[PDB]
Amino acid sequence: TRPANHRQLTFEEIAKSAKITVNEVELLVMKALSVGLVKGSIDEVDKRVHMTWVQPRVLDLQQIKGMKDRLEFWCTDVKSMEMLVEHQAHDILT
Amino acid sequence: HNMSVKAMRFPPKSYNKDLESAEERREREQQDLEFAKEM
Amino acid sequence: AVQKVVVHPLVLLSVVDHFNRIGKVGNQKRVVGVLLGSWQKKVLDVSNSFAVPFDEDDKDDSVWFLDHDYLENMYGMFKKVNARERIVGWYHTGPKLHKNDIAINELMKRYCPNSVLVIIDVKPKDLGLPTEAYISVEEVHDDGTPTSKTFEHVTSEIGAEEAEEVGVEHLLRDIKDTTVGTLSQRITNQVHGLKGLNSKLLDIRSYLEKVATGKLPINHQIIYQLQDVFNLLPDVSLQEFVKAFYLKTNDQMVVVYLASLIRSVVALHNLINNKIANRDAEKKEG
Amino acid sequence: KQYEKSENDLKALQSVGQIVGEVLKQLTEEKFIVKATNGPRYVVGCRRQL
Amino acid sequence: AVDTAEQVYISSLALLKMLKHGRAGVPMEVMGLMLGEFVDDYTVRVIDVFAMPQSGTGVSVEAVDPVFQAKMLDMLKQTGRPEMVVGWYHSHPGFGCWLSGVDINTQQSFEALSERAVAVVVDPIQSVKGKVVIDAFRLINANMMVLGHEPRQTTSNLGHLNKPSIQALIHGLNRHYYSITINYRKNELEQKMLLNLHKKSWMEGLTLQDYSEHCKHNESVVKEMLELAKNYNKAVEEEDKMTPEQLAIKNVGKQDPKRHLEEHVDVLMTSNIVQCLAAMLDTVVFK
Amino acid sequence: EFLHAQEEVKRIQSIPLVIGQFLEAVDQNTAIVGSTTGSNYYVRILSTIDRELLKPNASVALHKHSNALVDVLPPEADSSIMMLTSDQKPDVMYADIGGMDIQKQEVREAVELPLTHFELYKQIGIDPPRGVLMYGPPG
Amino acid sequence: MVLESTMVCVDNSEYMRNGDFLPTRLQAQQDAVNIVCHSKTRSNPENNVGLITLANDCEVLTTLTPDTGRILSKLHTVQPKGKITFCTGIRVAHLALKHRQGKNHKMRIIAFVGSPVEDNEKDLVKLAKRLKKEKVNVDIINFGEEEVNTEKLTAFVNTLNGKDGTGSHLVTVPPGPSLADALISSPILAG
Ligand SMILES: [Zn+2]
Repeated sequence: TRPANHRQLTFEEIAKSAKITVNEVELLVMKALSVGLVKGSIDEVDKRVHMTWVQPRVLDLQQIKGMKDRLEFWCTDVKSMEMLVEHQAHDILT
Repeated sequence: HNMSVKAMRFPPKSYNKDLESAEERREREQQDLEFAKEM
Repeated sequence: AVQKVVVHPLVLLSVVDHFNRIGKVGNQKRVVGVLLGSWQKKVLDVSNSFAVPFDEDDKDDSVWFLDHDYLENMYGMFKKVNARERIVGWYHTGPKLHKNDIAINELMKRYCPNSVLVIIDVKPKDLGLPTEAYISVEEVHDDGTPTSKTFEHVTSEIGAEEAEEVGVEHLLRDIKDTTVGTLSQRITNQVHGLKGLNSKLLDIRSYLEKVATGKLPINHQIIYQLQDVFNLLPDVSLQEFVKAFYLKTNDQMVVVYLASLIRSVVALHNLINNKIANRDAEKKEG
Repeated sequence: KQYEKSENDLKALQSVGQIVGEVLKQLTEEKFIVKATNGPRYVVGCRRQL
Repeated sequence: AVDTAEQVYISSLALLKMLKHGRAGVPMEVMGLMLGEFVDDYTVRVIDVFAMPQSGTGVSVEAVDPVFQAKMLDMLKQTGRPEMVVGWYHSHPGFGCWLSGVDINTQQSFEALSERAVAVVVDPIQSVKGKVVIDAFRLINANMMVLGHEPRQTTSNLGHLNKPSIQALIHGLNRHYYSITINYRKNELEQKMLLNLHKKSWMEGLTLQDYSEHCKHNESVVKEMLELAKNYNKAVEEEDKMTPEQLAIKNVGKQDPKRHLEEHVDVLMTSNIVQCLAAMLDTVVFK
Repeated sequence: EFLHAQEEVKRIQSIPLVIGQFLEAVDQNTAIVGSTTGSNYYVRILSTIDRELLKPNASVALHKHSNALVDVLPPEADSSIMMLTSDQKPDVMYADIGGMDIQKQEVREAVELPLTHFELYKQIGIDPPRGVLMYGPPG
Repeated sequence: MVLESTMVCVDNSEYMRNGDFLPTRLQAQQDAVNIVCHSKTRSNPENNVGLITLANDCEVLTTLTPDTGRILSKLHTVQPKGKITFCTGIRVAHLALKHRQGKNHKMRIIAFVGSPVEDNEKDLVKLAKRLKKEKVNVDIINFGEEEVNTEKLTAFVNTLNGKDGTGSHLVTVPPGPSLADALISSPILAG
């Protein structure tokens, strides 16, 4: 759910959404890393974890609209940056 | 650098005759070559 | 098991001339032939080939024919003229992956264990390499059945040879974008490679043609990889990605400044070498 | 049998002799350097199967 | 009669067959057959070439197996299209181009069948890029040589254009045979599909080239470039001295800083700028 | 067009190559070799060779007929290749020789002590010896 | 001599599996093929004889060859356990006859059906009028057990020999397990 903006959650939030206490969530997430469904790092003092890689899931015909839209401007990024190469690098090789 | 390249175009002169090898030495090469093939 | 393949211009033309000598059929014919070669160090090689006679009718498009007498006699002749050369697989002319090429490979798997196919081009246009090779792989899964012999494209490239480079480069004499300074990188990959990423960008857009209108398989095995793409979007320009970038650009332009610094001194010394050639020639000759 | 035992000598009189040489070192895969029991040192290649 | 203006058209594939089979069996004079498309008294065309396996150990042009050229002649007959045996070849390895006394006899056996069989010499070893040395020949009549009659009746300024090699002039050349001019049949269709298909880098310039060791190698040139620049602080100081042609004959034992310097300047330049720009396209294209 | 003919010159350089030795040059781009056939010759060069890769007793390559310079060679010598160091030690220790302290310590000074501690011979400058002669009754 | 190319279509369908037909069904039809290829071979040497089948998998067990010893080796343990597919039999026959070294040769096929067929008579009348448009004479000989009073085959040969063709025949099976050589003694004498 969390975007690539942060995708960094806290043990207070784990204790909120899983309603399991503070001294069990570390064993839970280390078990998750030991299984390897998730790949991330553990900070203890700021009570946050930098979860990076998730186990991939399935989705319906609605999320392909969002992946379509994220594909969409990613096309014209390549168009827009490549047009500088074609325009400016034209006189080097015809 | 480029101005030291554009200003380096004032010495090029008197490059008149680019003789390949010769004419008479080419003819004697044809004569001695014809003798060596004749042998 | 197979790393990559090596394709020669001799076999590359050797499909095309046969395509011309069957070119009078006009209507429809794929050029199926026997691919010959070796493989060493798990690196596939293709050096020679020929083409088996082959016809196929559109109605009941599962009726194919390979003259195995033409296989055995001509391969016996090629073994006789070259015992080093042997079978390596097969090929077909490959516009768009014909259907009988699910069991052509099964028809002649008894010759080569990795009986490889090669898809070529007869109408040459792309922004890449129009050379293709799959491999036969069967893997029963939890979303189908048993017989799952699908084809998987092993990566491909045109390999060279010291024998053939002389005659091939004689057969150009036309245009050759050598003098590799920076321009060869700038054009073969900084211009060309971005348009290489254009088509691979565009291909999943062509798959995205199933939102409500396309074919029946929805997701299953297409979205873990794309989910890993958008998972694998790189880091934004805020965290430390800026700082090490200005660090190492800040180191690279030092060396660029050194080389550009010395180059002008070189040309200056040459200009001194030219004015000595001027001033002691104008008075001497007259 | 008289045509065969004499037919050995028909094609048997084509084998041209070979120079006895000695390998000095190897420059590249095809560049070899030798010297015969005669005189000067040469630069030479091999068959690609040997 | 012929007009010494024959102008053999050949191919694009047959030369590749000639260099491959002539190259893989290099020290033996290998050979084979030439299955072409025969045209008029003036020109002749040869589009296809199939080789022949050897007879035994020994450098020779040898013989033919008409069983093998029979079934091999009937092999592509049932699959592709029929053609006509227009000639043949052999392969001088490191020699040049002529007809040996062995070559002229098996030539003489082949002109007897068809008078326009072609003796073809390839030499794929004295060739580098713009060289093939495909000087194909054919016999001239020693009977007419005994007659003293000069043959071949030049009616066109097309024959005496190339100049013959002195080694062929040592051999038969103009006492037993004759030279033939050739060219190459090209199209559009093959030229593009070799041009776009020879050396295409896939996604290589969209990489970073060993990001620890790009700058480390950049050090690894500059470090000795310093002392080479000390040699450039050494070699200037013998100017206004003995006649710089003496500075040309004299610098044949020890290196000059000049050419060696401008080498490394170019190497560091093209080494750095490509990695610099290629490092920066990805920051825009990738998010 | 120039780059086509630029590579074209090396048809002479291909396989059937004979070996001489460089002796000296008359002038720019024309020199004198000593063939391994025994006889000396006045020969021509090939242009693309770096001329600063020559001038000692350079082993050079010669064309077998035209007899001109072709290519310079990496060095090469006869059967004494380096004493191959694996199955080549005479397996003898310093303790195997008893009662030779003066001569063993002295040749220790003579050979390998300049080989390692060269900068003391350079810095004090005592002209280290070039070669050594050793002799006596046999055994 | 006369230009033809003898192409037999063997029967490795599942309805030829037992040994009620004397020695073996396979051996009876096999030796029938042997003596008719002695007849066609010893009548005309310009004939290569290959064997194809009309089963589920219509394999070219023998590529079209002028020897029958390979035909012997393949018809030995030929494994006649397979579902009949005769509708692709016409395509796998005539397309192979278009693969031949000489189409100047007369297109002659014999076909062996010792099995109940599950074709459409519309399909074999499309292929039958196709053979009317392709000038091929086929004498289909029937073996084994079958749908007796052969279903769609009389309509097939009837829609084959029409329009002045009238030289093709249908040898239906006599349902007695006898020696099949006398059963095939008619087309070897007159096709
Ligand atoms: Zn020869």
